[PDB]
Amino acid sequence: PWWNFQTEHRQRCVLMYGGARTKNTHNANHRVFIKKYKR
Amino acid sequence: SRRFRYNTKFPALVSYNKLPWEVVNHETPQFHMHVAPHYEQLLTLAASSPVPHIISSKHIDVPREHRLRLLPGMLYLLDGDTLPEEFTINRVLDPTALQYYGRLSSQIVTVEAVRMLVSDDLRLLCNCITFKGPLHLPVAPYASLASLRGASSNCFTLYHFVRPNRPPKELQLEKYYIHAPCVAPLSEFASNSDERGNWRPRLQAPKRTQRATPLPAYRPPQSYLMGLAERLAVVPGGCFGRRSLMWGHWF
Amino acid sequence: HATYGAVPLTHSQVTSVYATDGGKVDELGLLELVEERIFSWKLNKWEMRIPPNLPNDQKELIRQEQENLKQILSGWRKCFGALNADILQISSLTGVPKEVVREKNRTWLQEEVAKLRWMGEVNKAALLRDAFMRLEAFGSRDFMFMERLCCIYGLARQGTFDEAFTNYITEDPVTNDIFVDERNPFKELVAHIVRNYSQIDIIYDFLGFNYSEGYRSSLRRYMEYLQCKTAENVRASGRLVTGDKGEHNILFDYCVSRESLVSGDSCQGIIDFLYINGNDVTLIIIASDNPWLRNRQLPHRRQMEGIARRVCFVLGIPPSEVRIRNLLLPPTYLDKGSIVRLNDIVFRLSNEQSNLLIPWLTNYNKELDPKDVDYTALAKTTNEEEWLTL
Amino acid sequence: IPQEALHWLLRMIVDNFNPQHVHYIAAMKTLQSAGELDMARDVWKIMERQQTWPCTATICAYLDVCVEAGEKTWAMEAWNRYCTELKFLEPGEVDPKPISRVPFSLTREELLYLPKWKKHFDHDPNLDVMDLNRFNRTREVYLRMAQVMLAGGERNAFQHFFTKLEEAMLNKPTPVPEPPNPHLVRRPRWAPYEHCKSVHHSPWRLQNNGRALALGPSVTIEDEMQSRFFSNDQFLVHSVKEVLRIVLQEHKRAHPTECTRCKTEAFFYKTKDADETLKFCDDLIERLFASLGVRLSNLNTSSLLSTILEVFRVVGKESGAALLQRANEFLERKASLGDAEGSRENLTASNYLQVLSGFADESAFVYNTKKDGTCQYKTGFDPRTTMRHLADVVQEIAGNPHVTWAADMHLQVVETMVGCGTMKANDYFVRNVLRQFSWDSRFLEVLYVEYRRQDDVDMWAELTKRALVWTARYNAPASERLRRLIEDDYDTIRVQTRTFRELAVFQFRDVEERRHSRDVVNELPNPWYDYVAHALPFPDRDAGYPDEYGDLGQWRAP
Amino acid sequence: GLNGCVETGRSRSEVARDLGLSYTRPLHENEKKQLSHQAVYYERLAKFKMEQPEAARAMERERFVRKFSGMFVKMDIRSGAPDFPSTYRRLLGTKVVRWASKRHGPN
Amino acid sequence: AGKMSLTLREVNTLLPLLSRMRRESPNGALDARFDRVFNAIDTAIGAAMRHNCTLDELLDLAEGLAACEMVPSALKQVEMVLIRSVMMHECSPMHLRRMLQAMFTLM
Amino acid sequence: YVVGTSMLKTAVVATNHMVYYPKFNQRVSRTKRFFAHDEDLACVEGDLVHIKQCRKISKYKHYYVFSILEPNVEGRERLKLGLKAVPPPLFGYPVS
Amino acid sequence: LKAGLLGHYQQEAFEARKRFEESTTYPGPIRAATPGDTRFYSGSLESILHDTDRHYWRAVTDDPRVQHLIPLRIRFKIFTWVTSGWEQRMQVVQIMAPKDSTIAQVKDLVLVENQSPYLCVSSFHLAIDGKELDPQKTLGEYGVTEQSQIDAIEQNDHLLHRDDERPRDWTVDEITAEDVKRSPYKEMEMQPLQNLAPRYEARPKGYFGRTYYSGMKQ
Amino acid sequence: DIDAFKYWFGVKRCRLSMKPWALLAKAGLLPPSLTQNSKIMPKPLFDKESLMRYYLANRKDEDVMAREKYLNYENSMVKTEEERAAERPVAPYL
RNA sequence: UAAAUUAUGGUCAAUUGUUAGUAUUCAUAUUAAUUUUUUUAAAUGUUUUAUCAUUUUAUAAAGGUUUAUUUUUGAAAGAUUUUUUGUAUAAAAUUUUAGGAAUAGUUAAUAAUAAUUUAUAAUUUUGAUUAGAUUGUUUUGUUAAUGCUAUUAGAUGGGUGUGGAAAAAUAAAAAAAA
Repeated sequence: PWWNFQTEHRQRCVLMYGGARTKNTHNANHRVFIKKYKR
Repeated sequence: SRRFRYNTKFPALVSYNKLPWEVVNHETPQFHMHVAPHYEQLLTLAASSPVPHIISSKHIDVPREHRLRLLPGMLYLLDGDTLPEEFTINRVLDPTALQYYGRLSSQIVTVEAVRMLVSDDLRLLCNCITFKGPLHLPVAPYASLASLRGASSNCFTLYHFVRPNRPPKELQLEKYYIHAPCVAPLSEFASNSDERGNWRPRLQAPKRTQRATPLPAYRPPQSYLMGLAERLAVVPGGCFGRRSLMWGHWF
Repeated sequence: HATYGAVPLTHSQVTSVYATDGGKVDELGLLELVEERIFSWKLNKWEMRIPPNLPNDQKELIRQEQENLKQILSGWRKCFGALNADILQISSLTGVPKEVVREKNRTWLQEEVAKLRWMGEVNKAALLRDAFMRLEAFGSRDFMFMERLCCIYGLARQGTFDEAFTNYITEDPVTNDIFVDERNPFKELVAHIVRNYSQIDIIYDFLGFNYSEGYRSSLRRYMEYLQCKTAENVRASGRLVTGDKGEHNILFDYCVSRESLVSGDSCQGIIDFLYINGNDVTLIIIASDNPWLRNRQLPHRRQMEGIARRVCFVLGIPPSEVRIRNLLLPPTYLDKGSIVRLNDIVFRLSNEQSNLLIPWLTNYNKELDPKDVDYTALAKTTNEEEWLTL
Repeated sequence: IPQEALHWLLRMIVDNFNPQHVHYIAAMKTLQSAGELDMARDVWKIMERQQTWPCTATICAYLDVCVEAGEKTWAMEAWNRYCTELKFLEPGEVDPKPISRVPFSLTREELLYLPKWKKHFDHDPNLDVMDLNRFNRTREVYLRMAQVMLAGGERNAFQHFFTKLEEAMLNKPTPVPEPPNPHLVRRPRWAPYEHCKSVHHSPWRLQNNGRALALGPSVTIEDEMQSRFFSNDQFLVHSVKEVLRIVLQEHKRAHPTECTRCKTEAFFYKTKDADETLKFCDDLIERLFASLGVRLSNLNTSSLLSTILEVFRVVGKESGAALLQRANEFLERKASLGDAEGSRENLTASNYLQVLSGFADESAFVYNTKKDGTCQYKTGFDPRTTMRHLADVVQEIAGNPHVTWAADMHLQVVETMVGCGTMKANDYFVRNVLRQFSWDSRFLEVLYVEYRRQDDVDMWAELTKRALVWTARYNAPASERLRRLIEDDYDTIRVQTRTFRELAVFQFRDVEERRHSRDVVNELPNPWYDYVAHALPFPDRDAGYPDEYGDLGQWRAP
Repeated sequence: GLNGCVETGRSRSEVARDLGLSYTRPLHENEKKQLSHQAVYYERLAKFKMEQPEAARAMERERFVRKFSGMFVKMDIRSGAPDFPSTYRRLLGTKVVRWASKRHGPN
Repeated sequence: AGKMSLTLREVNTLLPLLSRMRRESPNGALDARFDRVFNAIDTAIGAAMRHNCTLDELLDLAEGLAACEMVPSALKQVEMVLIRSVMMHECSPMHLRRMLQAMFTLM
Repeated sequence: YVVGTSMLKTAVVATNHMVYYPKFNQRVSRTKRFFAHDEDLACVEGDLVHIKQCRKISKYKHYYVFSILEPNVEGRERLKLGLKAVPPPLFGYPVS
Repeated sequence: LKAGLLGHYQQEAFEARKRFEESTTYPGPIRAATPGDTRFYSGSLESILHDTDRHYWRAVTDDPRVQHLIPLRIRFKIFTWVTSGWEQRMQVVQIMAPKDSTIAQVKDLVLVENQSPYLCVSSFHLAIDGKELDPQKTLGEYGVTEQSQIDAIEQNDHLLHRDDERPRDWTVDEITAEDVKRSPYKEMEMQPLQNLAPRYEARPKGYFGRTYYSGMKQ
Repeated sequence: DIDAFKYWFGVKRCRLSMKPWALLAKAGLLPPSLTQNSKIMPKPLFDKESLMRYYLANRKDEDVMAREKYLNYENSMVKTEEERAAERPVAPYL
């Protein structure tokens, strides 16, 4: 098979950082904006 | 834009001759430390080679205005002890300063006296040394020192002019430093010697029955050593040699 | 190599420089020696041959000329190599000495091919047949002789190649003595060329080698030479050469079409030479390399009529038997067909008469470059036209 | 290691750089100086495969490689391919040619209508070869070719080249010499920091600071300009000298055992072809004298005289005294030629070294021949006469103060003393060359034979140990030959010569190696330890990658 | 003198200078003044230093002390950065108040 | 190398020296070594014909050019600035005669 | 294109580049301004110049005019007349 | 700038260049000028020490560094010690004086190649067959050539005023190599430089490891 | 990566930890580590006299030793006389 | 206005499962959950040295806000040597805000290290400065999708001016001169 450039990037990240490619970060965090000043 | 003209890696440094800890003071034995070996080698050269302007008349008579410009760094030998003009004489009596002519006093010529002549303006200095007797070295017939009556009424004096309070580069005699051989061990074989057929050549090593006598039995030290000199980077005995080649130290 | 004072040479200067006297030398053998010397080079040897301190226009023109020379030499190198390969192939297949292979015939080829096919080697017999058929067309010991000699003459003209044919460390093939050979086969061969071929310059320019001035001046010289040998009392001037007052044998070089033709003007008549022979008139024009100017170069029918009428007025020839022929020629060279037609209509001499009058026309072999069909068609039409008679 | 010069030349190619003629010259020079003549020819072949036409300086470097290697076929191919068409400078010709090529530039119209590959400039040396050849070095090319043909044995070609060279240099002007270009190095304009330790920094030995050469030279050198700055007649003298040098090296190559000192008894007697070699050399010298005539009196011939003395001392084996006589006769001939009387010049160190070497060769011997402990000397050897002559010569040299006395001169003096069998070589070494010179251990290799003849075995041993201590105190390592000489007497004098680490590693490595060789299984090849495969930066084939196109889920296109 | 040298890297100006030509626009009075009053100020300063040396020595001592006894005299990377206010932005405002803005040029 | 630039004071300083070397040479001309000297003087003249120049400086430049037998590339600018000087109040018969002599010796 | 020459030995060159927006498949051309260096004051406003980067000459000047591709003939003639290279604009930035 | 017009501008430039090559037709042989030097090297700034004043690779040697010079020999009166004593002899020094140098300049040059501490120590004057030479006279005006016997008579003064302020290797390029132990005409100038270390590339660009997919070029 | 290991080990003279050294000794690329010591055989005891006796008993000769060193470190592609003759150019000499 | 020329003298098809790749469910997936577990209580031994000292041992956190950088040759690697000469400082280019305007220890030139000078200087509506938010971050998630969405590699002008380099008040350990 042929791999993406993402595979090459993941290989580089794994080699430099020792397996640390990602963390599977939470994506659906519910943000809110709180207004401090007047309208 | 006066900031992007050049780099800043190599800035201008204060001149090495304006730092008190780098300039040799003529009133200390460290001054005579730097000059004595140059006198030794100069005398050895003068004993075996004719050097042009080392034997001279009364004194180099330059004008009073050109004296300090042309004179410093100049050296010359003279017959008999006579001192230059317009100088204040200070005879060094310090043993710590006179110890540095010991190899000059013993292996070249016995030194009568050493004196420092300071100009009246306190800007130029003359180290002058009076030697007595004949040279302990064999003097060649052509050597410029063979043209000195005092050598070979029997005292002659060297003069060396230098600026005071300058780095030890001032106290350097480089041009008087060419190694001319002295032919002592070859004159007997030369035709000029009638002691010429009296030597019997040894073309062959004698047949040896005995072996070299063994050294005294090796006794290990009995005191606390500092460690391995090769490991600590101490040259053999801290005197000479190579760290890699350890010898003559303990073990 | 290039020198600070090296310069290109003209024909008179080449003849003066290589002015040597000789009585007997094999042109073919010396040419073969010089060609083997050329072939035994690296591409580097062609590098530093443009004289410096020379204007950029002439420098570039010399660059085109030298590149053309090198390309022609390389083409002949490949042809010579293939010919020798076929010679070795025939000699090996048949068993005959390779020396006598060059004088065999189709009967011998048939018999040898029959023997090969009988012995069961059909592919080998086909190889022999193809080699012989391909070699009977390319094996003449002097095959492109005029092209090769003109190439050597161009090398001589360049003026930077005199020194590349000597000072070689060789070894005696028999005694095995290593020495420096100073003989200059290029010098001897060029001396022979200049001595013998008095109009080798005309051949060299006709073949299309001259990139500086083209072949127009050499064409004028050739035409005047034939006029001088066709008449018997010829007076020449700058632009006008006349024979007798009764035969009307006049050559008149009108102008230079290439420089005269401006690209932004509308005029139909610009001709190079005008030749009247007795009662017939011909306009010789060298077709310009620009297809959008060839059409303005070819004169109109009514202008042709006017030229005929003026000729009648001036020379008193009756309008009855005045007839003009318009003649078109290739831009940068001449064809063999073009030269023979030029001789046929301008001088009214046949092919055998032409070859008797000029020896080298017999084997002057040139063809129209197929890359340009516009000129072929236009020249076909103009030369197939009839005599406009009024 | 010398291979690294070729490696760095090849990295220029692999990095898509165009090496210049200066790079090729430097690589050839360094490899020849290291003795890798095959690698030098490899550099030349790399140049050719790159298709760069060599400057005449590159031609000269390659021809120097060919001269040293004695390969005439190499030089003949080089000559036929490149060196031909070279000519000497003519009286009317311009001395340096004007620079022809204008530096590469593009106008506002070319920048638009030209393609990139035509607008691109990569410093191609072929563009600049002709402006490199502004100066005529055909003189050097012809000299090198004559040397190559003489070494190869083609005397007719040698005569051709040399006659052309000599007539050109007698009838044609000198070309302007190419000045050295100082832009080939990246030195700082000045020393950033002024340290300048004293000459007497050490209280034990005398050192050599970067400011002053304060120990006396360790080798004699010739005081002359470079080959390019010579006149035509001066370079003719140089040409005769150099052809004599090539005759010498070829004689040494043909007879390596008669030219190495104190190795075999054949060193003492001249070979069969020596007389013809000397006849050729002497007739060449007479040809030089006849050609130049009175003009020779104003040409420096110290190097030529040194070469003459060396060729007569090696090929001819003439005694040192006869060598000095020949030197004096040559100098007097030169002085007399010119009708300028009452003024003759003196010999230099460069040829005083040759006469001293002649004396050393006279006194040489074969050490420890046939295990008999007896040294075999030349037949008819007269130590007293040799010593008298050497002492007279040394006194003359010392009386002349314009001779600099490098260390090799003292080495020949010491070797002559040791061979003559006087027991004062050690005293002379101590007084004249111990503390005042940077001496190698060849001095001690001679002084050890001197010591071995001492009456007392203990005196022998103690002198050996003191010599070792000298090697330590003054920074002169003991050579392998000296160490082996002292080892071969370990039974009589038990002077250890190998370090307690060196002997242990020798023990273990040697036993392991003999065991490994005697073992059969481990003799089998090992691809993991034998070699490296593909030390290049990039793969030798296309694995398919890269993919220069994005993907459907990819927005970052470039 | 309108095209620089591609191989030597010389600019238009150096090519013209080497050719011996001069492609200079007609200058206005203020431009000519800029190019003219370079020498007058140098001569004024040199004459000041030659004429009254006490004040010149005072001013030179002031400069030298103000420099030597000054912070950020290391000639490190931070000091060597060409545009400090823009290269080091987070410092401005909350740490350094010398510069009230982070942009002074086209960058 | 471009590390310097010459103004009319420097050019007028140099030109007499080169004229003196010319007069001291065996032939009338200097060696080829001075081609760059003359080229630099040429570029300096060409550039400084655009700045503001005094009558004395222009006259000295003309006299130096006459002495050195050197025709500049900015001959047109030089003569234009001479026109812009002939009818000035500062101009006197001495200045005019020097200018005319220099221009004749050149042209 | 040389846009301003109010500084001595310095030319302001307006250069353009392209930004790519995949969502709209657009190729929009942006503009950038550079302080160039011309030591002999040979550039006039309106010249099409070829500019090359190099070492730093000033705080904001790290380019130089390698060549003038198309000089402003009208600007040079106006400077000969003694006018401004280009008449100054009448609009500009608001003061508030 | 709109790239679409590049083709049209290319056609216009081609036609303009052809019109230029066709109309003016005034090329010719013009002397090329030395390319001088450029201040606009790329990268970061360089220090004072390394400003050798050339910022590009030029493989040729231009005229200004080329000098016309003649190999003169200068004779010296030296005395050698033979068994008897002080035999008179002759010493020579090779000097490369430019053709246009004056006799004073030749004398000053000879002062500089006198490495010998014994030869040029007292004031001397140059002479031809005894006739002293005028120190402000050019070589060509005396007609002296390399085949000219010229002597140096050493007047027995002392303290010869010297100025080593001019480096032995001083060309128009203003290079100053610190070591002045040999003249440029004597230095080979091409030899292996041991005062350095060859350095390999220890910084991988894009490829660091297991698989060379693309090499992360750039 | 044997090629890169040889590059960094030989030309770059990098350092080597004991755990990697032991791992590589398994591959035939390096000798067994200094710390891979067998608990059975005690470490050697050296005597200068015995070592000297062995060295003298079987010492190599100068030229063979130097040529082995040259082959190991400096060069390994040294051509034979036959290969030099083969590479040598032939009759025409062009 | 080209006008229907007589060979009809060759018919007998297609299908054999063999691939040049984004494919679309408005409700299934997707999150906090129906299945969320598991532990965690600080108070601390780097080392060698000639000994009241000296040599080796340069990126912890929170806070403050983040241009888009960095090969001190200078220490080590490291060798037949020798430099604190083995070119580290640069540039191009990509940002956000519902109520959109002015900014400045300022731009270039310079015989000016350390600017008493000269100029019609410099940033900005092609969106600057300040303020607000604010490490960047084709790596996350989702989809038929060049759409949407998510993120922790770091860095650090007043604490010794030491050092090759401040990165220096804490150290899952990268073994640190037997």
